[PDB]
Amino acid sequence: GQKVHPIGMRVGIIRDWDAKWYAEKEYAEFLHEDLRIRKFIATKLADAAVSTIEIERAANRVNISIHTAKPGMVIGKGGSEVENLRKELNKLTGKRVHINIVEIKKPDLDAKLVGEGIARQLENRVAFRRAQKQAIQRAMRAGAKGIKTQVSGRLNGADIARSEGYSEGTVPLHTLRADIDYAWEEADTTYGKLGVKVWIYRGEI
RNA sequence: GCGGGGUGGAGCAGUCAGGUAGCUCGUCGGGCUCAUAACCCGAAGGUCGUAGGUUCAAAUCCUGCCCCCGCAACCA
RNA sequence: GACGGUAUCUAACCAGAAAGCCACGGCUAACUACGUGCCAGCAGCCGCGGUAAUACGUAGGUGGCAAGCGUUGUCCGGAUUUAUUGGGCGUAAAGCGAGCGCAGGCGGUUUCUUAAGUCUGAUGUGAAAGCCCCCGGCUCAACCGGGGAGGGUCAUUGGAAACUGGGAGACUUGAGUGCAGAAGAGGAGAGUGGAAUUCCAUGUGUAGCGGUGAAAUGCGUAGAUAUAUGGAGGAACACCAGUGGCGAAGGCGGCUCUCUGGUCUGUAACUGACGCUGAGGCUCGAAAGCGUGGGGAGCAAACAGGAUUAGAUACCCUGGUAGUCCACGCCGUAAACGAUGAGUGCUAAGUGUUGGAGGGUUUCCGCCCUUCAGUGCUGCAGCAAACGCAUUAAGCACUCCGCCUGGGGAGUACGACCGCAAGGUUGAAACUCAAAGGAAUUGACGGGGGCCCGCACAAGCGGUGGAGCAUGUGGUUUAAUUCGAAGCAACGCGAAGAACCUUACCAGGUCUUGACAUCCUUUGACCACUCUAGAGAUAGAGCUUUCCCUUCGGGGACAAAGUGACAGGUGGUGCAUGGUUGUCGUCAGCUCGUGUCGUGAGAUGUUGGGUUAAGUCCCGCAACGAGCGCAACCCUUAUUGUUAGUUGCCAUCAUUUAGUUGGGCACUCUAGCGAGACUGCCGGUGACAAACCGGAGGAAGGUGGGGAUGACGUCAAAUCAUCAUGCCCCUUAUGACCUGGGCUACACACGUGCUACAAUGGGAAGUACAACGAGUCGCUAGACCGCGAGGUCAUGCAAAUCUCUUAAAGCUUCUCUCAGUUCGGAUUGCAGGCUGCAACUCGCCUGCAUGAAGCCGGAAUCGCUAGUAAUCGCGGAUCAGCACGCCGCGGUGAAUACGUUC
RNA sequence: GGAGGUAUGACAA
Ligand SMILES: [K+]
Ligand SMILES: [K+]
Ligand SMILES: [K+]
Ligand SMILES: [K+]
Ligand SMILES: [K+]
Ligand SMILES: [K+]
Ligand SMILES: [K+]
Ligand SMILES: [K+]
Ligand SMILES: [K+]
Ligand SMILES: [K+]
Ligand SMILES: [K+]
Ligand SMILES: [K+]
Ligand SMILES: [K+]
Ligand SMILES: [K+]
Ligand SMILES: [K+]
Ligand SMILES: [K+]
Ligand SMILES: [K+]
Ligand SMILES: [K+]
Ligand SMILES: [K+]
Ligand SMILES: [K+]
Ligand SMILES: [K+]
Ligand SMILES: [K+]
Ligand SMILES: [Mg+2]
Ligand SMILES: [Mg+2]
Ligand SMILES: [Mg+2]
Ligand SMILES: [Mg+2]
Ligand SMILES: [Mg+2]
Ligand SMILES: [Mg+2]
Ligand SMILES: [Mg+2]
Ligand SMILES: [Mg+2]
Ligand SMILES: [Mg+2]
Ligand SMILES: [Mg+2]
Ligand SMILES: [Mg+2]
Ligand SMILES: [Mg+2]
Ligand SMILES: [Mg+2]
Ligand SMILES: [Mg+2]
Ligand SMILES: [Mg+2]
Ligand SMILES: [Mg+2]
Ligand SMILES: [Mg+2]
Ligand SMILES: [Mg+2]
Ligand SMILES: [Mg+2]
Ligand SMILES: [Mg+2]
Ligand SMILES: [Mg+2]
Ligand SMILES: [Mg+2]
Ligand SMILES: [Mg+2]
Ligand SMILES: [Mg+2]
Ligand SMILES: [Mg+2]
Repeated sequence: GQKVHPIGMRVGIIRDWDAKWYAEKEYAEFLHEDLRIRKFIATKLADAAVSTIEIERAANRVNISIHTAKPGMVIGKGGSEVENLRKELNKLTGKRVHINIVEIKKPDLDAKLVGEGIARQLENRVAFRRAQKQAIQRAMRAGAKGIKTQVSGRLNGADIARSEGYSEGTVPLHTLRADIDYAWEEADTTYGKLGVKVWIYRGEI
């Protein structure tokens, strides 16, 4: 049967909102501005390993914390790339945008980054078992208490879609205290979308 | 010409011996069933072939008429 | 010298004239594109082809072979698939139903002899050519030549004597006889005994009896059933009785007698291999059946009637003929079964029991030991596909016999023999299939079993099904009635808001780089607005017409036009998909690692004894651990310490109409931090455990209540219409704009709801107590007008401050008086209120008027186990307006649970 | 614990 979103289950229990601002009359406007900001960043830095976007609002200002495993690539030489990003975002939003980059130590423990890697490899027609196996190995080396991965769709162009998954360690989705990260990524192939799901259980809080 | 029959869709009662239109199957609707059958609950369907008489009253009695069925319509 | 100017040799010239066939899914070496779409077609078998075909056709490649390649035909092989080499017959095909036996096959020990078999030598022959071995010739090879070898169940002849056979003896172990014993439903014949049934006779006696799931038929007042005494006759032999006995098998059970077979144990007197098997034959052979003649109680095909059933030529009931019985004679078949031919020898044990024998005891009885022949059970070695067999082999061996060779057709057809007949014995083919089959494994299932749980049933309360209306659906209708959902798990569902928009549908009016994108574009404003026509989209005029920098060349930001790439599909496929969700179900399960077991699929763990809500825990266990689940961590609710004390609270005080004001936060309250509940403690039960029962304390006790949380998976479940997306289709149209209409239709069927049918009520008046939530052009106070819906002015509040908001049931009085009503409030007329550009299609609401069905609802069916059902309101999401739906809140507040058969 | 006797359900997927 279906399962609650692993993150949504824990938001407000041990995980916090990414959109870290408060507003009453401008709630809808700020929320949609944030969504457009997130979409724009996703398009812009697609090649960079951008995972989490934390948005804070201070009056007309907007502070944006971007976590990435390639801070140099995001920054550019002498901050050229981050500065170009700021100007484009200022045009987009209509207000001062301050950007703060964060280094994602241990990229192997980020659900979105691991899932993105598997999706990229599938697009390149790597064996799905190989992609998932090496992802699990890297995660365990990084020190995840457990990891779980799943790929669904027309695997290897088969006419009947199915789901193939692997896991290692412990991933107790029902234990609320457990710090379990999750992310869903899609790989666009010749036969259509393949869904990639990654659960990463770190040290519980 | 001799008989037998026309009563709900079908098969039948009732008719002699006037008072009250039924039985079996069927049809329609709803149930039961995963579904169908069976089963269960409701409902419809004829003014008794037809026209006249008799009667207080006719599916029932009388007369005619029309349909349907079997038989006969000629023998040395 | 026919061949013949032939072979051959020499010299000149030229890569120039000289490579196809089949195959490429697996078997099988060889792979991709199109086209195709269960069509065309391929194919030796498996099998390919249903819109993404390495299997079809073409193409490009690749593999095999090559002047050949492939197809068909036929033979051998593979085929151990006729097994001499070299198979089998318990359950896969296969042991005749059993025995008696002629011929035949085979045969115990040993002395001598013989030399038929057997072994061996010599000789003769087994032509030549051809295979094979050496050696040669053609340029090689093919081919040719020379010399050898081989090839016989060969003939003659010489040897050997182990084995088989013959001949002459000997032997006693096998076989049989004698002698002494043992048991027995062995057979045949003639008698005979008791219980019971039925019938007959006679008493008593009265209204039933009998029978089924329930009934009926039937018997009975012409006296039944019952009951008592008798009589008749038939069949079978209770207790004993026992994997007990006996028989070759079929089979044989009261008792007695007569006739009669076999078996077993001793003994070692006798014979001295006389034995085993045994085609064909012969004999015997359950039950049913057949002929002749008897007999006939009970039972009982057929048959009759009563039931059951949709039907019931059956199961059930009441009767009942043949038959069952006897004699004689046929028949000759059975799952005639241990589904296992007979004989013989050999290969651990343990333990019953039948019939014996010997011994050591024991006074006897009896106990112990040994031993033979049966008969069971358990179990090594060994065997087996496995199940299993295992001194009573399916083990190890030898002899003889019967029998099997894929399934069906078929034990059929024809023929023959036998039979009175029924039929039996013998026994094919055409044709057709790629399976049939045995054992075991995992699931699923069972009108199998055991143990359990859930508002599953039971116990209860209230409903739906009946009526009106709201609402969804089917059906029908329509220009359209947009699309999706179809048992549980579709149908107050997507839709948390269809007059317009929404809107995807229809009619009509319209447009074509397009309503919306990115890229090139240019002599830059775009818009916006006024007027005109239009239903509007739109068009036709006027109207105004751009920002940002740099050094000034321009550029960048933005329109807008031109232009082509392109856009755009709520077009299709949820049987190509991602994502999301339903569902079993919050049920306790689902699995993995290592190890071990099994030939193997698999198994174990996860099972078992307890225990739990739980695969929860404990214990035991070839299992030891682990993971996803379970539980916990989380939210809310139930008590409370403390920090805080306004916008909240008011006890202490004084004042106000007012918690008002002052004053204080004490209380409540609010919300952070904590405390608290852990079977923690006590008693009893329990395997010293888990745990279970009870107790104390406490606000709360065993998960306190509730929520969130939904394992691996299941239904090609749902969604291409949230979104995204492979492939397919449309592209001046399936795309886009506008007006109107539709989605709201209405002979009918269903689901879900609301309102009722009244007195536990209707109406009137008075009076009291909540909670969750919402609020800026929004909640709206207060006042005034209005019968009312509402309207006017106007106030506070971005809110624990103000408002929505004095909640309704409730309680107290009055009235109605059982009435289709003073119930009911549908439909309808008129008149209004709002919201909105607009209320006809088609909104909600108000007043007056009208006053529908409805008198508690068939078959059937639903929810709920406590602050629950029932009932009463209040808020909110969507939202200009519009809910009987949904989400949430509080008020009042029960009945019942014996119990798990269904 | 074991052993001999006493109503229906096209076809493919
Ligand atoms: K092939
Ligand atoms: K053989
Ligand atoms: K036999
Ligand atoms: K000889
Ligand atoms: K005897
Ligand atoms: K007879
Ligand atoms: K037998
Ligand atoms: K014995
Ligand atoms: K055949
Ligand atoms: K009702
Ligand atoms: K209803
Ligand atoms: K689906
Ligand atoms: K799906
Ligand atoms: K294992
Ligand atoms: K507190
Ligand atoms: K779509
Ligand atoms: K699509
Ligand atoms: K329906
Ligand atoms: K309703
Ligand atoms: K009253
Ligand atoms: K309207
Ligand atoms: K509203
Ligand atoms: Mg190959
Ligand atoms: Mg081909
Ligand atoms: Mg052969
Ligand atoms: Mg068999
Ligand atoms: Mg057999
Ligand atoms: Mg007989
Ligand atoms: Mg009978
Ligand atoms: Mg036979
Ligand atoms: Mg024995
Ligand atoms: Mg009940
Ligand atoms: Mg109703
Ligand atoms: Mg509902
Ligand atoms: Mg519309
Ligand atoms: Mg329109
Ligand atoms: Mg299990
Ligand atoms: Mg567990
Ligand atoms: Mg265990
Ligand atoms: Mg849990
Ligand atoms: Mg489907
Ligand atoms: Mg569908
Ligand atoms: Mg589409
Ligand atoms: Mg509708
Ligand atoms: Mg009444
Ligand atoms: Mg319950
Ligand atoms: Mg309530």
